[PDB]
Amino acid sequence: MRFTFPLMAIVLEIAMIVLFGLFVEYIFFELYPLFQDVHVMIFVGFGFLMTFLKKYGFSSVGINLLVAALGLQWGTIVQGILQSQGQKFNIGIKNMINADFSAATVLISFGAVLGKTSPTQMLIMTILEIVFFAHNEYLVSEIFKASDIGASMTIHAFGAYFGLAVAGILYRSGLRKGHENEESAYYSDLFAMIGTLFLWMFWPSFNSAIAEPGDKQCRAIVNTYFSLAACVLTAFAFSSLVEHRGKLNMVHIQNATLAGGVAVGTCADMAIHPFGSMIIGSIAGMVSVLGYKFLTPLFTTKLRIHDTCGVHNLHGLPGVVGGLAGIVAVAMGASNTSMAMQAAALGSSIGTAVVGGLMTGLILKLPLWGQPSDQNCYDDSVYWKVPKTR
Amino acid sequence: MRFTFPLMAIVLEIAMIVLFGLFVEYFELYPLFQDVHVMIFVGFGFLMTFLKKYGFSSVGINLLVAALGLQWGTIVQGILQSQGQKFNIGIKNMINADFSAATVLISFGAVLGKTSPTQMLIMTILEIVFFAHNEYLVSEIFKASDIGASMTIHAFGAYFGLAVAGILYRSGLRKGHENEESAYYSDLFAMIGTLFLWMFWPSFNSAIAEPGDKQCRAIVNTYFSLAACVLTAFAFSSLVEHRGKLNMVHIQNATLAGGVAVGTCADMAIHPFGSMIIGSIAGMVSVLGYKFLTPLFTTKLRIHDTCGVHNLHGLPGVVGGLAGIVAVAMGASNTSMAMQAAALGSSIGTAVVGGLMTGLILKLPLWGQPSDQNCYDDSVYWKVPKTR
Amino acid sequence: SSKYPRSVRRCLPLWALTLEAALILLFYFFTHYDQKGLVASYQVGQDLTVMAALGLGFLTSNFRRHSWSSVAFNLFMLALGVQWAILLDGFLSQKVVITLFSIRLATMSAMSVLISAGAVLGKVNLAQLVVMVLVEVTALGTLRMVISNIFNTDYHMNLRHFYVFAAYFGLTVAWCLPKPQRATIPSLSAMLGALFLWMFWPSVNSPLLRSPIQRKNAMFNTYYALAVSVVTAISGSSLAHPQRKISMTYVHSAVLAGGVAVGTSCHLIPSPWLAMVLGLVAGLISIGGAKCLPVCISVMHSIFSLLGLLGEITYIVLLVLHGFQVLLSIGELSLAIVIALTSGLLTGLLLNLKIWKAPHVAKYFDDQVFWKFPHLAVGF
Ligand SMILES: CC(C)CCC[C@@H](C)[C@H]1CC[C@H]2[C@@H]3CC=C4C[C@@H](O)CC[C@]4(C)[C@H]3CC[C@]12C
Ligand SMILES: CC(C)CCC[C@@H](C)[C@H]1CC[C@H]2[C@@H]3CC=C4C[C@@H](O)CC[C@]4(C)[C@H]3CC[C@]12C
Repeated sequence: MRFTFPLMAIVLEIAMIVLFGLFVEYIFFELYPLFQDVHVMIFVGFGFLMTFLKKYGFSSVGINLLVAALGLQWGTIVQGILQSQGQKFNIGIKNMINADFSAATVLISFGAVLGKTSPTQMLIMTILEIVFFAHNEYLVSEIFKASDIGASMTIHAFGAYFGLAVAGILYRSGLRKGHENEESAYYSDLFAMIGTLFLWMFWPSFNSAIAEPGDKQCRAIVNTYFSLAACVLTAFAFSSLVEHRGKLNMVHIQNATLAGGVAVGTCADMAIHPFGSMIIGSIAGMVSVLGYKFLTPLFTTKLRIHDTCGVHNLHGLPGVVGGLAGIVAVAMGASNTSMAMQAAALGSSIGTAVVGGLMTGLILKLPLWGQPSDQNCYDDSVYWKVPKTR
Repeated sequence: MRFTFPLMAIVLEIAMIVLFGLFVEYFELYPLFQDVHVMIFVGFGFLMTFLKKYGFSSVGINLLVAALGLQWGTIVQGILQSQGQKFNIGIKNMINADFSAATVLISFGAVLGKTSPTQMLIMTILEIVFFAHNEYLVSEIFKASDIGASMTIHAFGAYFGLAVAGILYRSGLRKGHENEESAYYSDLFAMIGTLFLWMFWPSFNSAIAEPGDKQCRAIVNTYFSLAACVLTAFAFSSLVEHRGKLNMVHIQNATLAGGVAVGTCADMAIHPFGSMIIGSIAGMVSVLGYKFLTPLFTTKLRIHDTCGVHNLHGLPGVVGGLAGIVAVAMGASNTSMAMQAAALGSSIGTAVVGGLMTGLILKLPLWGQPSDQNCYDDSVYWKVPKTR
Repeated sequence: SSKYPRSVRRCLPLWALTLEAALILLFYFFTHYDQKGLVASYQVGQDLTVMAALGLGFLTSNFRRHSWSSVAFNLFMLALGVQWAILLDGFLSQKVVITLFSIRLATMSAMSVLISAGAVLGKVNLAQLVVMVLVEVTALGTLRMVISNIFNTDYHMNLRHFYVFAAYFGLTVAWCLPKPQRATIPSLSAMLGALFLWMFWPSVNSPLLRSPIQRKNAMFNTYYALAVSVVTAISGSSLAHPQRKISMTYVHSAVLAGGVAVGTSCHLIPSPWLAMVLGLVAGLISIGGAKCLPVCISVMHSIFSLLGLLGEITYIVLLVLHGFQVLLSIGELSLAIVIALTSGLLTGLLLNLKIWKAPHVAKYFDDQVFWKFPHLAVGF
């Protein structure tokens, strides 16, 4: 009622400690730089990407930190228990990387409901979404045996669709026309560019960390690098195209510049060529800007799904472009493994995300977690001590 | 026309895709690459965010210019190395593409606030050609050592940008502009780029250094040059201001001059004390340039340098080339002194000629250049928020 | 007394340039240069550099009108401290060979001073900070030399006590200064610094570990303890607040609680659950300190001193499992605390000197004392 959030967090930490004590024991320095880049993407990249809101920077970065810090522990436990089939396991650098990937999926879902949820709801969403995400990625990697090294399907599409499903269940009628606080400021947009640029720079490590050392890891780095480079050009061009008087919009420049990194993930270690990554990146940037311009108003006003950060345009549509690219790549001989297995990976990702998101959102709707009122959405002052001076 | 910029960006990206499909084929140096990458996108981009009403354009056009530049630099540098044949992409190709982006960002600092993104696209395309040809001339014809690229990146980029800015001279801006001012939080943001550049410069100067003694020397020499440069930049910033006040321009930029001035000599055995001497001189020269030489360039030579890149990249780059000549004279390296001097002269001359031609192309009233009243304002090209 | 600052146009440049000339001379007379894993060894020192400049530099930038001085003065102090620590650690451990490892050690020495300085920033000028840097580097080197002479330890391995030394030195210097706030954008910048400190703190828990296995275990332990401490800090910040809200300033410091708690024993901890227990204890102790220490000047520095003491205490408790060892370790800890307090008192006494032209107490925490701004009347 007043002590709900500290109580739930301490209970969760005690549970994490018990699970580590029962199940967790102790290439590493080859992959540690890549893990560090992934870590910076998790905590600075997504953390400051969402600080564009003028009255929500504290909650954006701080709840990002809280969600991701709980998520790395819980994802370690869940992914390791899945890999070990219920027995004790030793953790190495790959366990940490995969746990940060799980936290990334939860943060993508967080970007959909940003400014409309409490930290308690975010703890609950972290715990449930890591379970759904980890079971889906186990199904994709071990049952389907598909190729998703950058996880366009198991991270980006899954997280974006799980978030939209929570956002639709948690939909508020008062917010459909808009909100006075759902607005950026100048220095808020500069902080959001901090997050954008760190994500953009370290994405090759994100897509290549789990790739096989040698040709596949190098291909993943090169493909991500050039896909992002092409994505920037198309995102700027179409942001000028769609907006009034041809003026750039910082929402597009902050988000659609990462669509090429999202859309190359499934094909990253595949031999698609530098030109192929650049074509995907160029399309992903165009699709992301067009989504922000046209799909987000349609989704908000007509479908009653409100996406605060437009994660559907950064992670959802570019994630489906990535899965679609991988099926086409298998068709063209870029990679082995079945075309149908890649298609099944895409379908399982999207479907399990929408099922799990709806059930998690049903748990979140309960009026027991201190969610803000319609008037107090996108406002740090509900949960934070806010300085008088900006 | 409002469709000039999106058409140019799309056509340039399609040309990049075709060139990559025609000329390009497919882990110890990857962390150094990532340090250089951070210097390109966070360092320079936020370093230029000091202008109070131009932060969006500084950081965003930095991203756009560098993203175009790495692709075009990949093509141009790979073609020059391969003599027209297909080439493979390794970590060194990516590092060199980031370097080519750095040169254009340095030139962008000179014309910041007075140009449109379309102009920046054109400048990136032409400048990378001029830069890569000078770089090939220095590395292959002269065979002079410039491992930190004091001459080929910093002096080249600075004098190219000064040539462009001199071509694009606006008479109404000579006595100052209302928008050409910093803000308190804007300088706080600019310190982010300052700190990232300062922290990662030893990787910038050592990434392509020969592994072993040369790479270790480049790391250590760059580090101690920067350490000396910070102290001298602070001291001279206090010295040249009333009552010893620190100037944020000096602290944001002149603290980096040690990295620029040690670049030619970074892998030479100049010792930590020698690198410290070079960094101290660089800090002094940079602060003095910002205090006295920039007003002379703006008001008398009609060369308006927005970011004072002549004081961070130009003069310390020349100091670095001269230090390379002296170090060869002292026998620290085994190159030719005449070749180091030739490299410095060719860098400056090619930079000025190419900047002249590029600015003449940019001077055409086709690219949506702002008016004098609208210089240093994001609102010409961006949707600006109502609040700060 | 005039509240308007005295001109430093001759004091500060002369002081800094004389220091740099002396450093260049000493390096010339006493320093000397000198494979498969050069980049791997460089990465650890680069992480420490990032934590020193970005982390501690921005962490204290939270002040409404003192963010410029926090960031830039931290950079100046790092540049002075590393150069002086190279020479001092060469002298007290013997010419000085300059390797990547000695640069990494000197960065740790400078980070000691940067942590201590957060207790006094906003109340001192740059010359006072120069004096603080010089005296604190010399004092930490003396402490390490004395520990190596008495307890037969290694001078470079005595750099483990740097948490507790920095905490107590900073508090003792703050206590000697004359007696004397947030904004949103500086708070977000301080969050950036806090995040970089939090992310790279596993590196500072294992730059002194030679063996690969101890490094890997130390990094794991620091990682898991830090994650637990972050969750505990953000959750329990609401408990220790009259307004029942989360305090961003409290989070900025309490994120690092688990890393401080395990830092001295992260190689000894064999299983991640024990590191997570230590991180939970560190977070709860941070909450209790934030709720009690103000009642009985810097609250964050005081709770850091408590956390450093707890880290030493848990190192003592763990060291027995893996009676004379207890007494030697307690004597070493008491020696570190006594030397830190004594050199802090001496530093604060030297800082009160009128020759430094310190800011007036009515002018604390304002960049206007040190920096040029437009449209101001200057001088008389
Ligand atoms: C790069 C620097 C150091 C040396 C080279 C400077 C050259 C490239 C530039 C800088 C000064 C420039 C001149 C400065 C001012 C004017 C007056 C204007 O009505 C026409 C252009 C003209 C005449 C410029 C032509 C180009 C110019 C000569
Ligand atoms: C503008 C330019 C000319 C100024 C910079 C040049 C001078 C001041 C610098 C750069 C080149 C330097 C020298 C280069 C190499 C060595 C060899 C080394 O074993 C002793 C130091 C010594 C001799 C350096 C001392 C300082 C030095 C002479």
